[PDB]
Amino acid sequence: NQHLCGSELVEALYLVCL
Amino acid sequence: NQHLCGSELVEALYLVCL
Amino acid sequence: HLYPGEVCPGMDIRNNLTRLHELENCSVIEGHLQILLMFKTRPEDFRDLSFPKLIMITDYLLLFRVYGLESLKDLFPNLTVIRGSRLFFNYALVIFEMVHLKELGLYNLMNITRGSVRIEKNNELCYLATIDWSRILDSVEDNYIVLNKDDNEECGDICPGTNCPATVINGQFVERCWTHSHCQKVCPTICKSHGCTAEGLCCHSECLGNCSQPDDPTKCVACRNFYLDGRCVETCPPPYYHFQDWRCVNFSFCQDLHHKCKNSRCHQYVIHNNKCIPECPSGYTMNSSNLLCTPCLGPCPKVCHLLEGEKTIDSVTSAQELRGCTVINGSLIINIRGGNNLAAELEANLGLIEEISGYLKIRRSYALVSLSFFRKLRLIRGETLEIGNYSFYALDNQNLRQLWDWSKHNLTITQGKLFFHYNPKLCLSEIHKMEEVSGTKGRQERNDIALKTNGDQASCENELLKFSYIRTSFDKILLRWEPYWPPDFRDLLGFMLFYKEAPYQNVTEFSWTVVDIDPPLRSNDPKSQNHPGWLMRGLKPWTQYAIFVKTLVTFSDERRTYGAKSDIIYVQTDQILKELEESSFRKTFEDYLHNVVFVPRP
Amino acid sequence: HLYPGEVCPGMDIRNNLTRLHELENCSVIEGHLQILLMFKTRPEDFRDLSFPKLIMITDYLLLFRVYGLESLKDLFPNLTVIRGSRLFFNYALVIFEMVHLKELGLYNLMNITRGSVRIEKNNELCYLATIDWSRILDSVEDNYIVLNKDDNEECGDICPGTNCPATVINGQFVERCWTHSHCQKVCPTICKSHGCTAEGLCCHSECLGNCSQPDDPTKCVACRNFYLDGRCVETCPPPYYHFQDWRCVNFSFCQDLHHKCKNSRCHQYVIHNNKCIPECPSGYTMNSSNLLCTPCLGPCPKVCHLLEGEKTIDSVTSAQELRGCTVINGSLIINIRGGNNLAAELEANLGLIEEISGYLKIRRSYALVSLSFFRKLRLIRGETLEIGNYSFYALDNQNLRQLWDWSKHNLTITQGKLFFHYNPKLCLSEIHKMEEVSGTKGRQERNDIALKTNGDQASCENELLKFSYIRTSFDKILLRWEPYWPPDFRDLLGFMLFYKEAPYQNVTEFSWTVVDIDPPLRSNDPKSQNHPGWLMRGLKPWTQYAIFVKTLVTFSDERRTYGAKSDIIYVQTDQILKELEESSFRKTFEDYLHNVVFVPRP
Amino acid sequence: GIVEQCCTSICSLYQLENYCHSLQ
Amino acid sequence: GIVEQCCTSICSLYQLENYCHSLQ
Ligand SMILES: *[C@@H]1O[C@H](CO)[C@@H](O[C@@H]2O[C@H](CO)[C@@H](O)[C@H](O)[C@H]2NC(C)=O)[C@H](O)[C@H]1NC(C)=O
Ligand SMILES: *[C@@H]1O[C@H](CO)[C@@H](O[C@@H]2O[C@H](CO)[C@@H](O)[C@H](O)[C@H]2NC(C)=O)[C@H](O)[C@H]1NC(C)=O
Ligand SMILES: *[C@@H]1O[C@H](CO)[C@@H](O)[C@H](O)[C@H]1NC(C)=O
Ligand SMILES: *[C@@H]1O[C@H](CO)[C@@H](O)[C@H](O)[C@H]1NC(C)=O
Ligand SMILES: *[C@@H]1O[C@H](CO)[C@@H](O)[C@H](O)[C@H]1NC(C)=O
Ligand SMILES: *[C@@H]1O[C@H](CO)[C@@H](O)[C@H](O)[C@H]1NC(C)=O
Ligand SMILES: *[C@@H]1O[C@H](CO)[C@@H](O)[C@H](O)[C@H]1NC(C)=O
Ligand SMILES: *[C@@H]1O[C@H](CO)[C@@H](O)[C@H](O)[C@H]1NC(C)=O
Ligand SMILES: *[C@@H]1O[C@H](CO)[C@@H](O)[C@H](O)[C@H]1NC(C)=O
Ligand SMILES: *[C@@H]1O[C@H](CO)[C@@H](O)[C@H](O)[C@H]1NC(C)=O
Ligand SMILES: *[C@@H]1O[C@H](CO)[C@@H](O)[C@H](O)[C@H]1NC(C)=O
Ligand SMILES: *[C@@H]1O[C@H](CO)[C@@H](O)[C@H](O)[C@H]1NC(C)=O
Ligand SMILES: *[C@@H]1O[C@H](CO)[C@@H](O)[C@H](O)[C@H]1NC(C)=O
Ligand SMILES: *[C@@H]1O[C@H](CO)[C@@H](O)[C@H](O)[C@H]1NC(C)=O
Repeated sequence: NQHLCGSELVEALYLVCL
Repeated sequence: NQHLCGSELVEALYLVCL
Repeated sequence: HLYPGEVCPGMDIRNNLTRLHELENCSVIEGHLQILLMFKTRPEDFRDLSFPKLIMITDYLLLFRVYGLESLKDLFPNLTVIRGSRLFFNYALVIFEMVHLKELGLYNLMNITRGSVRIEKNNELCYLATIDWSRILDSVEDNYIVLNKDDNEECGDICPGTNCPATVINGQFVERCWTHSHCQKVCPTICKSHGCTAEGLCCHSECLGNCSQPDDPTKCVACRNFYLDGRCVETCPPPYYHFQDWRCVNFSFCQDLHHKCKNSRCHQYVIHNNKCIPECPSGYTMNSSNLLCTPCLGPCPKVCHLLEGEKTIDSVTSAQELRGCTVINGSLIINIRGGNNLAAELEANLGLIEEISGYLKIRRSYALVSLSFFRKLRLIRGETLEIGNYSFYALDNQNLRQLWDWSKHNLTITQGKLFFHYNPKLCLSEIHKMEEVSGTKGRQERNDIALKTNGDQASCENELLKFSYIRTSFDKILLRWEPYWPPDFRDLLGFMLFYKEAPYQNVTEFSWTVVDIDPPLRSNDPKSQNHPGWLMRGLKPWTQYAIFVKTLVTFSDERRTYGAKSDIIYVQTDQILKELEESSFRKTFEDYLHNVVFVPRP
Repeated sequence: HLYPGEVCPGMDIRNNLTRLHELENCSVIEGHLQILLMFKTRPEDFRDLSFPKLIMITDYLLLFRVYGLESLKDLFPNLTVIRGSRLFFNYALVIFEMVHLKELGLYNLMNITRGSVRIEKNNELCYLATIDWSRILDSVEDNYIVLNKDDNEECGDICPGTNCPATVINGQFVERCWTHSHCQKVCPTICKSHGCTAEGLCCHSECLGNCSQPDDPTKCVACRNFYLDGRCVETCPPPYYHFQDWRCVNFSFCQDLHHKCKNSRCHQYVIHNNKCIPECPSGYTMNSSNLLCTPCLGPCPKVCHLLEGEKTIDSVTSAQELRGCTVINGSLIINIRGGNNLAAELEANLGLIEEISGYLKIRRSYALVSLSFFRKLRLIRGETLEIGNYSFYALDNQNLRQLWDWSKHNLTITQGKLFFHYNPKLCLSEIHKMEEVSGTKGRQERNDIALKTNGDQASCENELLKFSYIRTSFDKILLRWEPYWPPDFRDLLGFMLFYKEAPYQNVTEFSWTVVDIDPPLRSNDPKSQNHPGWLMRGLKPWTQYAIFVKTLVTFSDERRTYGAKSDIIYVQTDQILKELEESSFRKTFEDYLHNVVFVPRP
Repeated sequence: GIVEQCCTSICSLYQLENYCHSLQ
Repeated sequence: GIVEQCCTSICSLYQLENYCHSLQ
């Protein structure tokens, strides 16, 4: 649990949405 | 008529008071 | 035979490719093309599909985080022009961090009518330093190529030879190349943008980018002006009407659109000035039957009702929705982040609004030079203020120097205060003039407008020191001025003369070697008063000098600090706070002595 | 046989000389001597009169604008010591712009117990650079010789020779001279101030300045300690009581003084601790009969009722009236103008006050290092606030760094707010600690405490970067740290390493050559993360270095800006806002793209 | 405002699953 | 406050004649 932000949101949503 | 101030007050009062 | 296809609405394409090749039958797109995030695609299913029928995109093209996209050479091989009717954060072609894009390969791209390009964060992109960006964009100041592979490693680009003309943009022919197998057609400059059919032949003015025949408005891939029945034409001849900046439609089309949006659910598409405008402009109304916006008696103003009474403006995309309306039913928090002077677009879009029923907040908008954007703003109400009950907020606008021109601009700020603290290049004179003209209804309290940390970047001492005597012969420069004395002569520390070796006639305010001269003697008589001046040492014959003098005085909190600055004249030829503290200490002790010794009659 | 004369009260002498020679019969003055403005006197009526009986002045001596005063050699030929019981704007000897004073000529002056000297604006004064100011004043930091004739022209002083010892004060024997006919007696330093009778003979400890015999407390011109019946004695033996720091009086004297002031009109002169103090101190009361201040049941605090509920403090003269009382029935606007650390005197006088029934305003008090003056302040009420309803005002105290020590100091600010805007060397951590401890009852609104222009002079990033790897062999310095990431990793522009050639072990915070290093890669894994570091070029063997690293980050308004700074460690041997704007623009566009692309379920 | 929700503040698993539409 | 009255503001002849006590 941390502030994802930046290039980390677009590659964190990928894991959550899959 | 002007702002006397400084060294001018101590030598303006002298003339007014005399 | 131009445009052999249908007309595609704006499209979002996420996840997989079936919709991307739903784009087979498409010669023009009326909206935006967004090839958005696709993850399960690899660089082997991008070879069979190709769309050579796409000619132009009306709004913009955005590509964001799609893998396996080796090149756009086959995807968009006939994309000629991208217009700028609607942008995406003042950018008409956005290429974000999508990877695996070795080359751009838009060899058929020739012009972008409005907008810029923001190709960035491409980790494996080459063939980018040779793209034109001089014949495709005519407004190259917002181009933002920063973080591509060309700025991290060396790609060693090659280019089709024997043989494709390089052009000078910095002082040398380098390349004007698109990819390893294609270059870009540059043609004689005698025609700005009219089409060149592989030789020196400028086509008719009614053709944009490319043409195939000699002058023939009916034979070219794209139209600069409106398009009508297979021919590129000027303003639509009757009985045809304008439509979306690029079509000439007939009355039945707008009837059908209005009937569809009036009942099914919408940009009513009314007709005002032979244009099928989505909504009637200010001062006109729609009655019935014939789609016309007749002038309204009892002037009707167009309003832009905000979503929840608050709006932040940061680009032209956000400012474009506030177009055509004169009354804002909310507040504006305009915040232009960046180093570009976004002035023309804001003036064109955000310029007709007259009443702001809220607060005009100005956040950290760098590179904002003036507030002439609201050239028709006459009333800033105060129904919905902010915390602190301010009606005009102004944070650190670093490049803000001049507000509304108070010689020809009105204002009626009502039920609110002002907020001017940390604008470096602004000056207190403009703020006080705004106060006098507007007539603020709040009468802001102390420390609402910062007295001192609000003008310490530009010299606006609002006074002139006329030069009296100048005599320069071979090495000595002699100066004599008219003496200046503030209300308290003890506050004048002296004059700070400036001079710089410059034989050039365009010299501005503050290199600039500084000297200090003591103040003259307070003779209190109509004498010469020593005419302070100075005699600088060091000069060579036959040179020009630039000189201007500023007065150094102590700061006074309960007063606008006095000062003076002579105009920058040109000679033809031939430990900064400790001193202030010491002067203030001298003044303090002298005042204490006078107060103690001098008392009235008991 | 010392003090062959009466005891003179304090005197104001304006206009003419008849009162100046009302001072014939006077061996000691209990007050102040002020030879104030005299205009109708010329340098020929100042020769016949002389006052060789004056030995000491208890408070100070002020001379202001008297003409014809050629010298003080005959006027005060026996003035030995000037005490500092009561000062005149923290100066025990003031000499203002009075003219025609060729020389000082106070050859008999030997010590000033408390205070300083402010000889200034004397247009015709010589023999000033040779006066001692080392054996007369023991507190030489406020001496203010600035604008005398010695700093404008050359006087070419002479001095009695053959022959009067010069002493080293800057590294060379120059002179320690008083005038053309007299020098000052310097005597062996084995005794600090006990008297030397023209040879090497230190008299008894109960003698100040000068003595005429060997050790004999009853034979010397002045007493260091209290004086009793022609003998210089310690604390007054019974039944004698202390009086005004220099006398031993008997009970009848204080009875007579009390009876005179109780009915005629007055500093009641009560007896507390064998001292005939003007008023009983806090916690004691006067009942009747025997003059004694017995302790009071139901603790009685001493209050200092202000003139109109407001007071400005600028020197020790103004702060001395607030002595001995614990409750202030007004407000304090302490404003120390100057470049001196007036701390001990303010602590001694303005230190016992516990309750301020008003506002504690701090104006432009330069050279104020801390607020430990009110070491017993536990309650700042809010009955009488200022404009804006602030209870703690704090203007640009340039040298203010540390407020009340919040580890051992209480506070109960009630009904008021705070005001901390433009204190350069202060830090926001101290202000927030003050907020937590005091528990402000006003809950100040936005922009009451400046977030950013309040700590940009001292590094207080409130974090440490522990060094990990150091390896220095002959020319290369290698650094490895523990990586630091703010909550948003995009705000970190990098680290700004500092290093300076210094083989000396006392190195403080910010010569200091600056380098910039790019931030590491956000691996998001427990890897090395490249341990940013740096490898500086240029080194010679056998030297010491001082290094400390600061983090450069973008400013965030709605947050205390994060940061980090390593401790200053020592190696043993062997275009600043444009980048911020560009980084903020990058962040803004990326945020806009994420907001537009990423939307929830419709 | 996903940047508003997952950067300045803390966003849980459910909210990310809600934003999953933007990838699907 | 004579500095208050004759420096920051403007003081007339009567007020100076009033302050004449300080010299007499
Ligand atoms: C791209 O095409 C346009 C279309 O004519 C060229 O001219 C601009 O047209 C717009 C209106 O669509 C005007 O607002 C501009 O002022 C025009 N610019 C001119 C005349 O210089 C534009 O020049 C073309 N750009 C390039 C790089 O060829
Ligand atoms: C001047 O005389 C005093 C009297 O003893 C000397 O000593 C100072 O005495 C005061 C109390 O009156 C103390 O507060 C100081 O701390 C004393 N200073 C010392 C002991 O150094 C003082 O030294 C004399 N000054 C000179 C220059 O001789
Ligand atoms: C493509 O994505 C859509 C959802 O956008 C999904 O319904 C469809 O099954 C996908 N097709 C393939 C072949 O994965
Ligand atoms: C394109 O048009 C042809 C002919 O009408 C048709 O067979 C084909 O399905 C169309 N494709 C699309 C994507 O509309
Ligand atoms: C211009 O258009 C013609 C006809 O479509 C085409 O053959 C030619 O390659 C184009 N030239 C370019 C894109 O430079
Ligand atoms: C308007 O244009 C459409 C285009 O398909 C056509 O079908 C229609 O007949 C036209 N209407 C008139 C009145 O010409
Ligand atoms: C702001 O204005 C409103 C309406 O006039 C008032 O109710 C409120 O108290 C004001 N607040 C402040 C802080 O002035
Ligand atoms: C003020 O308003 C009038 C309209 O009544 C306008 O014509 C004029 O130019 C404005 N001038 C200023 C200085 O505001
Ligand atoms: C001296 O001054 C006083 C007033 O202070 C005055 O009464 C007296 O006449 C003056 N004496 C002379 C000789 O001027
Ligand atoms: C000084 O004392 C003598 C002798 O008592 C007396 O004659 C003279 O008037 C006194 N002078 C003063 C000024 O008191
Ligand atoms: C010290 O006092 C004696 C006795 O009054 C005097 O003769 C001598 O000149 C004095 N020495 C000085 C003032 O240096
Ligand atoms: C107190 O001292 C004074 C000094 O003149 C003296 O007259 C008086 O008699 C003394 N009182 C006592 C009780 O000794
Ligand atoms: C200050 O406080 C007083 C008393 O609480 C109140 O009457 C007054 O309105 C306040 N003024 C401001 C500006 O807060
Ligand atoms: C707080 O007050 C107590 C008295 O109750 C005192 O002893 C203590 O030292 C104070 N400490 C702080 C941190 O304020």
